[PDB]
Amino acid sequence: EYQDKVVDVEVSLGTGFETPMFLAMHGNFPERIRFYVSTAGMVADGFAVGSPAYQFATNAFAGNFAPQRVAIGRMSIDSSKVDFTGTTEQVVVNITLNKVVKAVKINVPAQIATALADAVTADLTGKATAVATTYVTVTASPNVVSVGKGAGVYKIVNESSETVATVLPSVIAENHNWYFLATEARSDADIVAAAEFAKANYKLHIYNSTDVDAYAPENSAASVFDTLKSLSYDSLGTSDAGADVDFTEGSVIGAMAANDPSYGDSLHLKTMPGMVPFAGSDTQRSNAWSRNANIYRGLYGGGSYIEGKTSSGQYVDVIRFSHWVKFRMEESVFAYMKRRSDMGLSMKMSDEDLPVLKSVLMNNPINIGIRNGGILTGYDTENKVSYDPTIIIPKRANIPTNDLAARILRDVKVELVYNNSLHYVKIRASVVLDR
Amino acid sequence: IGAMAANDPSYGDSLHLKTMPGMVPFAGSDTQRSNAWSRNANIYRGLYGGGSYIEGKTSSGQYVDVIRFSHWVKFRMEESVFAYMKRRSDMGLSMKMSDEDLPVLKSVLMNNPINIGIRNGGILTGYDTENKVSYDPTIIIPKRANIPTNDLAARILRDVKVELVYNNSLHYVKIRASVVLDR
Amino acid sequence: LAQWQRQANVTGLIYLPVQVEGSQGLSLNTIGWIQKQPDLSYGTEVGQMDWEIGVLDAWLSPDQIQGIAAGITGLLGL
Amino acid sequence: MRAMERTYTLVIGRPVVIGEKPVNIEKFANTSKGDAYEIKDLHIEFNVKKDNSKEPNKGYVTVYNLSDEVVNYLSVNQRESLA
Amino acid sequence: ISPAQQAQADKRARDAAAAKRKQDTEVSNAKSREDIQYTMFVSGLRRGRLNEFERKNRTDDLAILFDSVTTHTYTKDYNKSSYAVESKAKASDHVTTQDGKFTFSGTVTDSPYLIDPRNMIDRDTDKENPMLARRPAKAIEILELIADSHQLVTLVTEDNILSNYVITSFQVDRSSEAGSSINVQVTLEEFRFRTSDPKKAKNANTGTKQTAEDGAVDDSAKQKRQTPYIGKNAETKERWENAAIGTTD
Amino acid sequence: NEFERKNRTDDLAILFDSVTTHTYTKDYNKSSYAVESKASDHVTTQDGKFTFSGTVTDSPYLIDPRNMIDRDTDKENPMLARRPAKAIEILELIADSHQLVTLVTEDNILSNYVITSFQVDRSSEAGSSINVQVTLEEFRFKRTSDPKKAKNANTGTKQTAEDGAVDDSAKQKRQTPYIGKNAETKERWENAAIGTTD
Amino acid sequence: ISPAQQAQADKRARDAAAAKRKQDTEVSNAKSREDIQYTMFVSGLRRGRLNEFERKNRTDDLAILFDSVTTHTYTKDYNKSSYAVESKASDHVTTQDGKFTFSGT
Amino acid sequence: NYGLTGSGFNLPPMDDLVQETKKTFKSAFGEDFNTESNSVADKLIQI
Amino acid sequence: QFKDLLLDPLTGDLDFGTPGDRGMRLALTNQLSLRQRLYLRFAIWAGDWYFDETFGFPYRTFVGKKTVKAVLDGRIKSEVRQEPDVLQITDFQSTMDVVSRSYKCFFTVVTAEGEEISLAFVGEDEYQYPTPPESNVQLCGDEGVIINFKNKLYYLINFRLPK
Repeated sequence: EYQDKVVDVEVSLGTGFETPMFLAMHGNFPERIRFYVSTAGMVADGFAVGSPAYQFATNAFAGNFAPQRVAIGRMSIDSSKVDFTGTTEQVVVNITLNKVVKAVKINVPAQIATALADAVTADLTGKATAVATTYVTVTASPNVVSVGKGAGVYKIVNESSETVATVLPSVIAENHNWYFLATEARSDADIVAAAEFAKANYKLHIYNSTDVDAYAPENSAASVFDTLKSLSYDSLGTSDAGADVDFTEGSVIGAMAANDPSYGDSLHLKTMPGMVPFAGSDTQRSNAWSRNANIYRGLYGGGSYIEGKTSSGQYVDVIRFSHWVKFRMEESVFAYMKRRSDMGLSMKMSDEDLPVLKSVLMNNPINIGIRNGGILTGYDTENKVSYDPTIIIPKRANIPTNDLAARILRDVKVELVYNNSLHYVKIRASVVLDR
Repeated sequence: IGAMAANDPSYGDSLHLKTMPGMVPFAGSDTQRSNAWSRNANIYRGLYGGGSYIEGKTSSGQYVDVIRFSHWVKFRMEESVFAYMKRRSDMGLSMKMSDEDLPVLKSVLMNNPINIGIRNGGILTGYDTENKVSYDPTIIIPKRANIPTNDLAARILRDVKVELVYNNSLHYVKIRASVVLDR
Repeated sequence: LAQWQRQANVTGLIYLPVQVEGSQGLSLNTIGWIQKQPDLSYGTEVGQMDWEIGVLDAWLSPDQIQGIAAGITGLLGL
Repeated sequence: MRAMERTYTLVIGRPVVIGEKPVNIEKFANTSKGDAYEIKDLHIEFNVKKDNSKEPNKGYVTVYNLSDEVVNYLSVNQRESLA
Repeated sequence: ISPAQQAQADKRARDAAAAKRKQDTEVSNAKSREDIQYTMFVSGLRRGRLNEFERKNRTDDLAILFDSVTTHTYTKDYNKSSYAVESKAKASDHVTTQDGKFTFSGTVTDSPYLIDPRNMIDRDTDKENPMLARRPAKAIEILELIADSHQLVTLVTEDNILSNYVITSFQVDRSSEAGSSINVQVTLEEFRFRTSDPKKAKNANTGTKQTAEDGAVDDSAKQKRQTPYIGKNAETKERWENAAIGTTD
Repeated sequence: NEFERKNRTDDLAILFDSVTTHTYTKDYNKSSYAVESKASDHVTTQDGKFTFSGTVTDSPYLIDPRNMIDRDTDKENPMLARRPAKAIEILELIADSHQLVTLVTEDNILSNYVITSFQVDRSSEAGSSINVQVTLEEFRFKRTSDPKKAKNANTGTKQTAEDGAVDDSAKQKRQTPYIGKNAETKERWENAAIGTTD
Repeated sequence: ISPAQQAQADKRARDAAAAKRKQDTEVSNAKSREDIQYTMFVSGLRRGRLNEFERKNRTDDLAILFDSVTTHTYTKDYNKSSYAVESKASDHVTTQDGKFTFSGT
Repeated sequence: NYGLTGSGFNLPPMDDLVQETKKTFKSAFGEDFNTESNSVADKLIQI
Repeated sequence: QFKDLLLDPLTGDLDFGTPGDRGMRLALTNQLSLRQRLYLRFAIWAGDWYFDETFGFPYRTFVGKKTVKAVLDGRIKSEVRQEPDVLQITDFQSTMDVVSRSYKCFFTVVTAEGEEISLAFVGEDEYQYPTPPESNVQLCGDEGVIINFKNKLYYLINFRLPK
């Protein structure tokens, strides 16, 4: 195009893997998924300050390893509630028609509950409705309405007729460049359904639960964590009082996103901004530990996470590594087959071409792992075994004739050893004196 | 003409921003200049703290410095081959279409026109990382087993092919930045 | 190899994988590069060109040979 | 383009004679021949101290490889005070 | 000479002067940032010392890696005094320790094998087009900035870790023997030795102080003009300062 | 990109037939006594040095005329042009006049460098050519001028300036006769108001 | 600047200062006790020097052995007046301190 | 100093006026105000 | 924290503000100050500003000449780091088109935010000097002491009875 300057300078702002997806309840756009780079964009989309999605996004962008670009899922709303089962100024924020920012105010729970409903009616009342029942329900008419917490102790509780188990198959179709999965419903049925979906699609599930049963005595299995443990599901659960209201899921995601899985970076002692220390006693913490329910603890002169143990039992950093190995090994072999088949020289099961896979696999996935410290190497003095990766390929004299008809190669095997981090240290000493 | 004359065509010297004494700046507005640009009608413009030409685009569309280079290649390639044929024919040993003497043209053409182009920066050379092709000049000559008998009667050699890549100058630059702050 | 050498000189990428699968013998698997171009010699017979390819690691691996893990633990020493 | 190089000049004049009016060393620069003995391009080392006290300010100088004529002119006037 | 030649003379002054401004200001920026530390990984990276290379964030803790380090050496020295006795022999007296010196040699190649982005040299190097990234050049303007700004370098060697070392000299040789690379040698020596809480601060000293040079009374000495006031709250100030402070006259 | 900027009258450029090695080095020094403690000011910077070796041959391979060595060299008979003698004549003049040379190198560009020594020899081997070595060091350099840029200056004590009508008397030179372009107006006033040196 | 850097410059000063407290302290106590006696065994060992090697305990008479010693040299020096003596005046000579050096691995 | 004095009429250079007015601007908005090279206020004041 | 007149990022003129609050503004946030400090530094061609011959960027060296992309990027990336408050440069996508002969690069810069040291020169004050009493309240007491006690008694009577 015609350029009217020899130089044009614009000074402006703004602009396993990183991007998380937060499955929220709202109607601010028709699509099922949208990407954002800052909380500012979500405000322009009619997200009220204090709203569930807003809390997650602001928490995720504040971490030391914040993701580059978050994603918001959409599940329909039918009604929303404001619960006042605790009170002292109880400012609330409402946005209607995408522009009407009416920050309702009230001061001093039925009185406040009814008082808040009365204040809303005093408004634009021609576009939204309110009614007290302790809690007060707020309903839109065909108008985008957003309700969020401004102050006080109340907590927002959105409700929807749609079910998470059915929406997730929908969001994936639109786009799938997202790895972390988080949900707002946080009911026992909703959480479990989300956990099962993450398995078949190889996604990492995260959830914070306010259940008091989390740190109940170990013999008592009543919390969600017990159900997932029984089903052997991998989902990074944890217990926090701010799990609602603030949706601290973003804080945890904020510590892992901008960090390549090949480094094997443990999540043991990292600090999560936004979270609040766990105040339970020593016995309670031991109980929760048996549950695989991680806790954020205020440590000696500080506060930090405790352990990245998933519900099944394996440390989280292992799970990301295992997924990262799956993805890269799959793309690397495919990327080579295309080249051969695109030159007319497609690969053949001739036993003279199969061995080439030794170099292809050792090249992209394996070596990159060693240079980053993810994969161990060397020798063991007590087990007397070496840690070097090994690869074995079957010869044409073993492939059953059934496979040759279907042109399938199976039973290839690979071996790896993972580099384990350090979590605890326990000194022991004894001051004996000479005689 | 005063800005291009005393300048060998092999250097590929662009005429983009040179200053022309005597001319007066074009006073039209921004919209007018955009209109004239679509016409391939170059304008002398008074620039930031100065005045200079804008672009050497001919009526067809190609930049002017290319056209001089293309003509300069035509002339030198033509004289160089002829200047060699005379020598052979003037020693009694005139060139023959024997397929044992044709290949010599590899050295004659690479000698006078092509190499002088590379030493002056006119012709590119090297390799390309995304197209995966090289920029080295290539020359292809047909063998006696392909020349039709009609040409042998007329003693004509045709269908020789040569390849070159031109070194493009720079005309515009457009910066883009964004001052993001840590959190 | 000649085209690869020219390309490597022009751009800079010189490292490519090298694998040799021996028969009833030791094998190799590492990353190599082109060291020295051989010398042509047009004569009466058909000539021979010898390419020197340098390799990063040159430790030969028993791999295909079986019964090596057990044998290694058998050796005594102090 | 040049560098930043040093330069200097040294002048020798007639003997100083005190009279009945203020003495100005300026007017004694010219020699009987007119122009004075000027020395420009010869390695010179000098040290000149100055102060605010009774004693006069004194300075020391050294010159290498002077022409015989100039040295002869100073062999004479050894009883006198050249400016 | 000619009037046109005056323009040519002016170019020399500007371009030559502008060159030192870029170098001088950049050096001035160093020695002003105190939250920056430079570390050089001579060796040991692949044996144990990998733990320290992970702690550096490319923003305030920076690591210097070299494509190859041919040799490194460490030599401490001591001095011994000696006095003579009437027995036609010599005795000894106290001794002293003379700091310590470290040197090493390395090479930076224009065809790297291990391009790790965490290394501060490879901040902008292109992954797929290394030779055009000008690695050999990119190392000189960063090594020179460290030395001429008098940074206190920390060396992470395989044998031990050294701190408070100051660079003294370095070399860069593009000999025809190798080409496409630079041979680098460096030497270092041990430089052995406001804000903040009032509790920890102790009695300081500043010596004799003259009139402040940023306000009036210096103008009367420098023979300049007093700055007029900005009017706000007039008739309240002027009555008081004019009576309690007066004017410098 | 910058070699083509050099013209043949102001920005002269020099190219050697071959350069074998060039080295660049800087030095620093520090106090050898333990400091009192941060007292990081106990260090000084020296001038960087640059040296290289080259050669000039009677049988050049590239005779690009932009090089100032090849100002007027014959195209077909390079050895009769006596190129090595052309280079030396240029080299001594640059060093003798103390020019602030600019070096364009592989990696960086250096400016304000002066030549302190060079060597030339013609050994039995490599006949018909000369080996050349050069050494350079940094220069920490610090009228018709715009009055807006002028600054108060000084010249110390001054005496009678130049051989004038009064300085001539001091040296006993005879007064310069006045050219009689006009001797009617100034004469009555010149002697009455300015007088004569006597 | 920002307070985030002030919380970073302190770390740079604190950790660096901690290094002297480690190295500087160890030498102080090492000089505050004269009981310990260090010894070095350069060659010698197998030619009957084992008689005294076994005397060394692990607390007071510490011993050091290198994996290999290639060469060791011992030398003494003397000096005399360079002017003719007055004559016997054999006192015109002095003894210097003997030097010892070796290389090991 | 440079205006009317007891010994006739004097002339000020440019730099003294520049420094005086820059000091005035500094006083207007505190010691933190920028007035060199890159400031729009600098380009206005010098012109 | 360098203060200066605010330049509109959208038009390049001074940011006089919206039609409802037209006026003049100073650049206060470090982000805004650094934006214009880079903009002016890159927009002024080297040597074209009188009173300072050394300021600006030398575009004439590259524009109109056959130049190497790698050399230009170094100079572009170097001018940025002349500011003393630049933390780092994140990414740099330098691309060149040979057909149109245009060059266009992208990159971002990260800078922190500081404190205000003193508010004396800007607007407001942070202290809360007391308010003089009214009428005979000081010498005889205040009625609020009765109102608060009455309210406490009423609320306590409210508390005990279950509700």
